[PDB]
Amino acid sequence: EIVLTQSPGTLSLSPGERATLSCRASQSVSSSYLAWYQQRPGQAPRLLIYGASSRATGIPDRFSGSGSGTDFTLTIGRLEPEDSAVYYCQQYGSSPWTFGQGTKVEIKRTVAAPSVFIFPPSDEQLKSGTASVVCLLNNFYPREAKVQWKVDNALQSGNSQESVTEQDSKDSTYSLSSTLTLSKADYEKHKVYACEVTHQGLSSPVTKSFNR
Amino acid sequence: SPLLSGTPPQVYNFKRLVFTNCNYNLTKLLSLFSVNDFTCSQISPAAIASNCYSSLILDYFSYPLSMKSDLSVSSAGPISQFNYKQSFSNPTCLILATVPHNLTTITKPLKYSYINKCSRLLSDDRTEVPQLVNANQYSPCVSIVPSTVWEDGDYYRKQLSPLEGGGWLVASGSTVAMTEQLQMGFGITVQYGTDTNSVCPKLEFANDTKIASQLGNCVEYSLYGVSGRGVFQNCTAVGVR
Amino acid sequence: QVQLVQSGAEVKKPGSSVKVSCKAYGITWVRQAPGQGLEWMGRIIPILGISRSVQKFQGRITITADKSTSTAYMDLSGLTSDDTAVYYCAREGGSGYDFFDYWGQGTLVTVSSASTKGPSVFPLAPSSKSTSGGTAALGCLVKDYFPEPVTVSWNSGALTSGVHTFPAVLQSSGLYSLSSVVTVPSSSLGTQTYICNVNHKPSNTKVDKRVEPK
Amino acid sequence: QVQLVQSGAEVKKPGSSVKVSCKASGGTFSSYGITWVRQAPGQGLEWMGRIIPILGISRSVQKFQGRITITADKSTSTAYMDLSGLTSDDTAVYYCAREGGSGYDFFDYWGQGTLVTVSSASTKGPSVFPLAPSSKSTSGGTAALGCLVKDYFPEPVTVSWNSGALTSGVHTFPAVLQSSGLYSLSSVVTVPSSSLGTQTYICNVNHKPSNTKVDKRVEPK
Repeated sequence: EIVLTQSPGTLSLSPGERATLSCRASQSVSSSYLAWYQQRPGQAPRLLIYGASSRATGIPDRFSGSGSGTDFTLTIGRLEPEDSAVYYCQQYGSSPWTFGQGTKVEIKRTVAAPSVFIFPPSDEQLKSGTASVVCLLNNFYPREAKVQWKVDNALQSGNSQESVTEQDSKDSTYSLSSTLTLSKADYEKHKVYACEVTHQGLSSPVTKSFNR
Repeated sequence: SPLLSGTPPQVYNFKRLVFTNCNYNLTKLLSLFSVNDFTCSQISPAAIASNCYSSLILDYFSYPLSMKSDLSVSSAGPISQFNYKQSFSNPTCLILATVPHNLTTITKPLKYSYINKCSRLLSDDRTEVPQLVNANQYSPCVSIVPSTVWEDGDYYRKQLSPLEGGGWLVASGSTVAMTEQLQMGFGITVQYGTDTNSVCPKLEFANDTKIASQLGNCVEYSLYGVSGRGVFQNCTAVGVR
Repeated sequence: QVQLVQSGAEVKKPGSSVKVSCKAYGITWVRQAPGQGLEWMGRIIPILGISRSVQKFQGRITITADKSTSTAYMDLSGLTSDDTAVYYCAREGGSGYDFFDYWGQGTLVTVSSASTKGPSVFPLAPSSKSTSGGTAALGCLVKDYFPEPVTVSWNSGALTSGVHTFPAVLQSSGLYSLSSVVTVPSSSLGTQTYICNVNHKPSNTKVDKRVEPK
Repeated sequence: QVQLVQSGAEVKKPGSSVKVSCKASGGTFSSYGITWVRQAPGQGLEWMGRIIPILGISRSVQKFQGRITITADKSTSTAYMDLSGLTSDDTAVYYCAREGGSGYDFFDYWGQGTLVTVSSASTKGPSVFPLAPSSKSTSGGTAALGCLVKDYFPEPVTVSWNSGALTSGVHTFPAVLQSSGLYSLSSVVTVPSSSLGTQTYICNVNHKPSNTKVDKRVEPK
């Protein structure tokens, strides 16, 4: 069992910039016995380099295996939006074989202004289940997008739950889906539901409107 | 001396030493290594100590005492089937010995290892045929296996050239914990010539049966192929030496 | 090239015996904890019949690979609740070359002694205000489903593009929900609006609904 | 236990000299006689001749006398039967079996067999026909795709599924004579995988007269 150090992880790398990944080994390992695996978000890992010397068949040669004995470096000659993935270095020199801590790779091409859509709940959920309130923030890239719910044009406590999808392989953009849970019975005085987004994209907090 | 030099190999990688025309002493081999277990097939162990044969074959490897039962021609154990086989037709004596602490210059392998299974796929997609080692032959599957198996569980695969047979050859490696004192297994496969026995027990002529101290006594003499009955007297050298 | 596929994700009580089946060299099993590095569990070769296990998972996992069956089966017995993880089966080159070229889709095993809830599809509620003609924003929401993962696809999975899927986020309640939204070129209904097929592997409940511009 | 192997099936003209070779693997011949048995297609077995390699003694059936010469070479450990001026009706599969003794004339082991054909016609190389896999089939329960061997004059072409003979789900249909002299037989396999399969290219075919091996990819149409 060899414990292995890894690069810090999330990094912002522009396209066309070389990316270097470090895989130091605490315990001595074979000079050419390391495997690099790249997994796309929600996708199984695929081997890139075997033995840290030659690329696997069907794998782009932009990723290069370098370094020996203790530190193994993976260098990518060109970066594309489809290069954004988690990379793990696995040492099979010592059994049990130990996978790397992994490093997330983020590719930023340009800042994208967010598009905000407000979804007003249908009467069908009033009959069964909780109608709730939902706010969509499509193309809000980068990941740092903040939405706060507004109820009846009055300040609302931040009890809302927000989920942000990982960047698309080609789009390289992040979309957010904030949701507010409110009691089905408690829908009387409140008339307007809105989500206010603060982001680098857009001139100012883009608030919204329900009425209906 | 060649058996003593170096480190003894694994049972599959056993080295072979063959003696055709020399006097042999079993006791000298027994003195070097204490014999934990002695067994022989087709001849008595006492008989093997002092009899002439056309040729003597000795196979030397490091084999632990615990798995001795597995390494038998009668046994169906995998170690006999995929590692070392001794020919049944010629009488075979099998000896398991443990190195003495006093003995020196015997290097010890990291751990004893054996080929768990040896097989060739007749058809790559769904057909596997087990291959049993032929008598001796230094193991056909040995080429994929390293001299000492790296792990208790190991997978080895290689592909034969097509035409022929273009079929994948696969081997497995298993290891056992090294004993504090090295244990070595020796296989002897003597064969007898119909009219000629080149190798004989030491020594062909006894030290007691010598001309010296028999002077003044009528004695039968067999010197260098000259046989006669005569009396020997010491005297000054005469004729060409 | 051999394609590698795995059994549907199964929710099991702790102390159960999950048999994850990797359908059709050697088969290696890797356990990845969520948001954690992958851990190798075992190396079983069907042709050899040999079995290898990691020291941590020893005597609790029985791994059987048969060449005649052509299917690799891993059985985990008395697994702890913390053991819940996504399990992947990876092809093994050999002891000389321990690298996995092909990986299975993966099976998520959950080990909580609670309750399993069938997926509930909340109203699409398409936005009254969206792009007038360029795009119309409509999404069917799946909520109140206890066990991951429910898979929701527009056009019965025909539409693999233009669909945004959001990972389930834990709320105060134990049950968690995820969101699926799609963009349609025709803002007013469009040629076909009957979509939103949903598949829940543990529940085995499939719900299909039609979107209406309100 | 000695495994018995025989020469590949040979097509001969009538009145030719045909030698069928029976061999023991490992080049080992014990004190066991070698005997020859003739089976006509859809007919009972017959005894043709007995040869012992150790003594060189040869005996033949009354019907086949002066036309059959049986020779067994002890050093070669191979037994050969020679038929001279054989009639067209003589065509049959020939089997070599092991004798036990004068009071033990029972055949413990039998050779794979050699088919001898005696027609003055023509020999045609096997023509593979489209697999034509059915468009409609069970959804993963089974898929039916079969490469067809057609227009081959001399038996027997051996067609093996998967290029290594797959025991599971293999169906072979006996050749039936066509109106033309050449005859055709059918090979089909069932695969659980809906598409591609373990191997894209399979269907090895071997014909003893042609000496040609053909492998074709299977495509789901």
